[PDB]
Amino acid sequence: EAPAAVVTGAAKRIGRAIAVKLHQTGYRVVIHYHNSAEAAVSLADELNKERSNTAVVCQADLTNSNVLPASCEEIINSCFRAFGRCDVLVNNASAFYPTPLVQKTVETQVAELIGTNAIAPFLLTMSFAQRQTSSNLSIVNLCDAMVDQPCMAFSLYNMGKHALVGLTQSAALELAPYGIRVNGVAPGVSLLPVAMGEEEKDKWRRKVPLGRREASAEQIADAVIFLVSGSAQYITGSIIKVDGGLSLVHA
Amino acid sequence: EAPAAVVTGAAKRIGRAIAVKLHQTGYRVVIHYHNSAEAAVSLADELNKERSNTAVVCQADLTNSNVLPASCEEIINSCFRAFGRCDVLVNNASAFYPTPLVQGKTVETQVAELIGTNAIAPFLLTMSFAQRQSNLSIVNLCDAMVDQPCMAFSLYNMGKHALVGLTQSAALELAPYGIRVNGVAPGVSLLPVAMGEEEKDKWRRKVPLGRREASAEQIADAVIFLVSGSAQYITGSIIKVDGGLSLVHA
Amino acid sequence: EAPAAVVTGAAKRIGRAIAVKLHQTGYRVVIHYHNSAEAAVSLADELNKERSNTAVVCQADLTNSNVLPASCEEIINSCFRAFGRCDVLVNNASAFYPTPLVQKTVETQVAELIGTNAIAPFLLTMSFAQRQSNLSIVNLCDAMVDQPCMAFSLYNMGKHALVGLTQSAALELAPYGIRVNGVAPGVSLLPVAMGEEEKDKWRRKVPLGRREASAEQIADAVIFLVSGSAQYITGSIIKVDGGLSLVHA
Amino acid sequence: EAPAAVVTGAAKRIGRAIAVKLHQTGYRVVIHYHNSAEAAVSLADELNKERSNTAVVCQADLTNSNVLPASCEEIINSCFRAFGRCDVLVNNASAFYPTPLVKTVETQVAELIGTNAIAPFLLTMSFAQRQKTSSNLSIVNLCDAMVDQPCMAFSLYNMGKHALVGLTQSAALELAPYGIRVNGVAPGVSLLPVAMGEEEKDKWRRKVPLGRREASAEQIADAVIFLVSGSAQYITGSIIKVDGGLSLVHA
Ligand SMILES: NC(=O)C1=CN([C@@H]2O[C@H](COP(=O)(O)OP(=O)(O)OC[C@H]3O[C@@H](n4cnc5c(N)ncnc54)[C@H](OP(=O)(O)O)[C@@H]3O)[C@@H](O)[C@H]2O)C=CC1
Ligand SMILES: NC(=O)C1=CN([C@@H]2O[C@H](COP(=O)(O)OP(=O)(O)OC[C@H]3O[C@@H](n4cnc5c(N)ncnc54)[C@H](OP(=O)(O)O)[C@@H]3O)[C@@H](O)[C@H]2O)C=CC1
Ligand SMILES: NC(=O)C1=CN([C@@H]2O[C@H](COP(=O)(O)OP(=O)(O)OC[C@H]3O[C@@H](n4cnc5c(N)ncnc54)[C@H](OP(=O)(O)O)[C@@H]3O)[C@@H](O)[C@H]2O)C=CC1
Ligand SMILES: NC(=O)C1=CN([C@@H]2O[C@H](COP(=O)(O)OP(=O)(O)OC[C@H]3O[C@@H](n4cnc5c(N)ncnc54)[C@H](OP(=O)(O)O)[C@@H]3O)[C@@H](O)[C@H]2O)C=CC1
Ligand SMILES: Nc1cc(N)nc(N)n1
Ligand SMILES: Nc1cc(N)nc(N)n1
Ligand SMILES: Nc1cc(N)nc(N)n1
Ligand SMILES: Nc1cc(N)nc(N)n1
Repeated sequence: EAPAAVVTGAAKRIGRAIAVKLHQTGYRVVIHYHNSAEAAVSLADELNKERSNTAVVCQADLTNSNVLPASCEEIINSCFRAFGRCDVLVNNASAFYPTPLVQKTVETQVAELIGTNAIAPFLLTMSFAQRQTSSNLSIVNLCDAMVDQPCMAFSLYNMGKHALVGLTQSAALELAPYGIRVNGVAPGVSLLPVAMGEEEKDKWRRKVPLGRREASAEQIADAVIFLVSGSAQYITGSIIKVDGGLSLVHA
Repeated sequence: EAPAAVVTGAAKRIGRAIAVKLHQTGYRVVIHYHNSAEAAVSLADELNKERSNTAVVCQADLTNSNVLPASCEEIINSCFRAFGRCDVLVNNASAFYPTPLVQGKTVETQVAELIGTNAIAPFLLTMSFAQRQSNLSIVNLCDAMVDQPCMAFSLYNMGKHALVGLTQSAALELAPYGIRVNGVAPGVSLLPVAMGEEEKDKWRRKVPLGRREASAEQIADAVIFLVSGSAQYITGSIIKVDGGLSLVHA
Repeated sequence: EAPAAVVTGAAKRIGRAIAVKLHQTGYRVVIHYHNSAEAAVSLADELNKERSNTAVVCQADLTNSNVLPASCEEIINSCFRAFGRCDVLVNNASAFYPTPLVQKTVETQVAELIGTNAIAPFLLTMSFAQRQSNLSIVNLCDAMVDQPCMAFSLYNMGKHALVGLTQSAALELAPYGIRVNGVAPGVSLLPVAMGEEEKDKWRRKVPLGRREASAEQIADAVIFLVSGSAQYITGSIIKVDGGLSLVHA
Repeated sequence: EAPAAVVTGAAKRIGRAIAVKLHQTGYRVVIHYHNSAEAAVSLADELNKERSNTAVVCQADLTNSNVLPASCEEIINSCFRAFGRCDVLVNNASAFYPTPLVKTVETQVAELIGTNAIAPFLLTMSFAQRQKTSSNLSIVNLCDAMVDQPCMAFSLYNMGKHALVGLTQSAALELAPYGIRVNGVAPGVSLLPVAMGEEEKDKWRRKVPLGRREASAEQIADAVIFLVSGSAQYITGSIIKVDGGLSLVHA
């Protein structure tokens, strides 16, 4: 049978491009969403028109809470229910906003920023592993090429992305005996935030050495496709920067 | 007037050595503790006998919860109540235990303890310290092995990576206030009290520089340097104090 | 119409596997070699049998010396002479042996370990850029660069210098459309001279599979980085190490 | 009996400040110099006025060449002949100028890779060969906090400074059994060229989060003094950034 993948935050932007490219590669896909039901279903409709019964949607809030472990177990379960297997987990869903150190409650911001970017990937990783040859099992975490030169006033976001690097490495070591590889893709500037102004976006584009433009979502997805492929069978614990050289540029 | 410091998890082991060395350098200290009340009170008594009214204790659970922000605000308030200022914060308190990915505490309690103590509480204490504000600095106790982690310690490792992120992000953001933010990263220092001697010696034998763990004082010496005037231009730096351990391959 | 690639130290082992996989991908290839003339000519014969006029050999010593720039210029020139273009450079050739700090001359060790692993890549990069679509350079790095083998100081210095070159050249050549990336093996093909017991010792250290990477696994990462699927990637070093660099002492 | 230190490139700027602070700490010093003989002698005379017979000069070109190993052996020998011991080596001397990818290039290699990396390596060999519980032996290499966000067109300089990181780590591992520690100090923006226009200096100063100014040579020297002290006796293989946060600043 075809392998199956879960992509979190898959209704739009980078997660959608990842789901599309996995599907084009021959995967059946679980399209996870929180608020974007109409977009999730629109994508599933598009993929199922290409190949019947090869895409399902799955709703969950990935904010940390007392119920997050059960939510994460249910996302993994949805893949096994639809497809009978779950070969690939892509932890793409992410909250992103500033949290100044000097003046939503701060503890809500913790639950969102550290929940979506680190704790939910951790719980999904546990559930994915618990449910596990010619198999090619792997997890890809969407990281951030600027983790070591962070945006001003983004402490909690940066802490969450750092925690995700730690998860990538710890899980790669711990799951290697099961043949599960765990890797990351770290975009620099890709699709800019919808809310961001045009002038601010051009400011970011101009800093990129390679072509003075942001990565398309498809360019990010290309690195994910490589890491889940048979061409990456010895690669685990690696984080591939896809940033056009941005992280190499000094202040 | 003498400067004052908050040290978290200061009743025993490395946090006590830090509080003692700060005290010996001339600081007044807040000795934070969670469960180790007798040890905390014993240390404050020793320091106060050395120079009166130079040490207080402050109790707090640093597990993450909706009241953790108020707890962290209260630890910093305790320093200002006792001493009228707060010059230095050392984020030392830490939970440390395995959380295997494949199979008493629920996973959400493990998250609240391992990520709370190692990362969120340092973050909220950093916010409270900065909000209340000369040689001001914060020192975070990091881990030199963050990129070659112990098997089955994923949540602990996530929390220490988050602490690196806080160290860098806060150094950038608080530099305009003249608050420096740095880290000290031990390799093997005081082994866990529950560990048997044979298992302790396994760890000792790994260390290139002398095949022994760091003393608590050796860790404290790096903290003392980073809060001193000899580190006035240093911010966002994490000093490994690991005897070469992190350079040793498999 | 076919693009062309230079691979250094391409007669045997990982460089051979990279030359073969590039050729299978559609590249014309310059097979650089130093001493392995028979193996180099054998490979070119094999590739030319598959598609005529798609492989040549090029001999050069990559030890540092005052004529190394000319030698590196000549390797790049050989690609233009044979194929009229040079799209890809793979810096694979490398000397590897211990240089203990406490007791060939040391100056020869420096010329060989720093020359092959760092200075020749730099001069090849210069000549590649000066002579100039999907242009790219791939440097073979070492995943163990921050947990070095005991008594391999000069080797480790050369591989750290190569990381520096990868990043510096990525920045400097980005405006010309040339991407510069690295692939960092952990343990791949073990040295021919190493005993079976030591080989097994290294294999047992690797989390993912308890075995070394095949040369083909390393080549597969090189293929990705030169491909259209990596056209926004520059300055990146991909570890291909089965988790080895994550394992504590 | 007083310990002794070799400082390379000690006639001016950072190396001068290191030599002065070591002398103030109680060390006898070898002031290595290449071209600045007048300044090296002037420093030796100042230090000897403070305490007789505590400073000597040693001239050597640290460009790589057939004779560089002999030169580096001589520098260490000079400390033993003057003072009967050599406790500390500070590899401070450094060439710094652009080498665009698009003086012969082999001269540039000899100067940039020889000063910044090969001479430190040969000095390290000579230091260790001479030592083959009051003792506190250590080497401090002057590294660069911006090594992973390099200046445009400085490839050979950056390669040399990355090689020096490798030396620091490799030598820490290998010399640990002899009780020799090996560490680094990595400045960001420190003493700028006096001839550099103040407009350009200000461009660099405004980049630095902590104080919007460059480090003094004394601030760099303070980190060296810590690393060679009794307070750093478990520290080996560590590189301390002294950069005011500059390396954390994104493009
Ligand atoms: N875009 C860029 O430039 C960069 C991206 N990255 C990383 O790449 C990945 C994708 O980035 P991008 O496409 O911009 O991401 P977005 O900011 O567009 O967020 C992706 C999705 O995450 C989901 N999400 C947000 N909060 C929650 C929550 N509480 N519960 C569940 N799902 C949630 C949302 O799904 P829904 O819409 O269904 O509510 C959202 O559509 C992320 O991990 C990001 O950090 C890293 C660096 C730069
Ligand atoms: N020891 C070592 O070898 C290493 C240490 N480090 C780091 O150095 C620092 C000191 O290490 P060490 O002395 O071994 O630390 P310990 O494990 O001894 O813990 C220090 C203190 O943390 C406090 N703590 C634990 N959980 C909580 C909580 N929920 N709320 C509040 N306080 C809490 C405890 O206070 P109480 O006793 O009052 O309950 C404890 O005494 C830590 O950050 C550690 O991660 C890093 C690498 C190795
Ligand atoms: N094998 C492994 O486990 C690992 C490999 N790597 C890196 O991967 C790359 C390939 O590794 P591997 O295949 O083992 O390499 P080898 O050790 O097999 O060397 C590759 C080739 O380099 C050439 N070479 C050596 N010295 C010189 C010189 N003075 N002038 C010119 N060429 C020279 C030789 O060519 P000839 O035979 O023609 O004389 C040799 O065949 C290297 O850069 C290596 O550092 C990194 C980590 C681990
Ligand atoms: N200044 C800064 O902002 C920064 C400095 N650093 C590092 O800190 C250290 C000190 O910096 P700084 O004081 O500015 O250094 P300088 O550029 O002033 O150079 C120091 C000395 O190196 C010596 N030197 C140069 N070339 C040779 C050679 N061929 N042979 C022997 N000695 C030579 C020269 O000695 P002489 O005058 O006797 O000929 C020179 O005075 C260096 O390693 C530097 O890379 C790192 C980052 C930034
Ligand atoms: N770094 C980013 C950017 C962005 N636009 N969205 C997320 N979730 N993370
Ligand atoms: N890394 C460690 C070791 C230890 N013994 N305790 C804590 N909190 N952290
Ligand atoms: N050149 C080489 C050969 C080899 N066998 N291993 C390494 N790291 N490099
Ligand atoms: N990084 C630098 C700056 C500078 N002025 N001199 C040297 N040798 N290195």
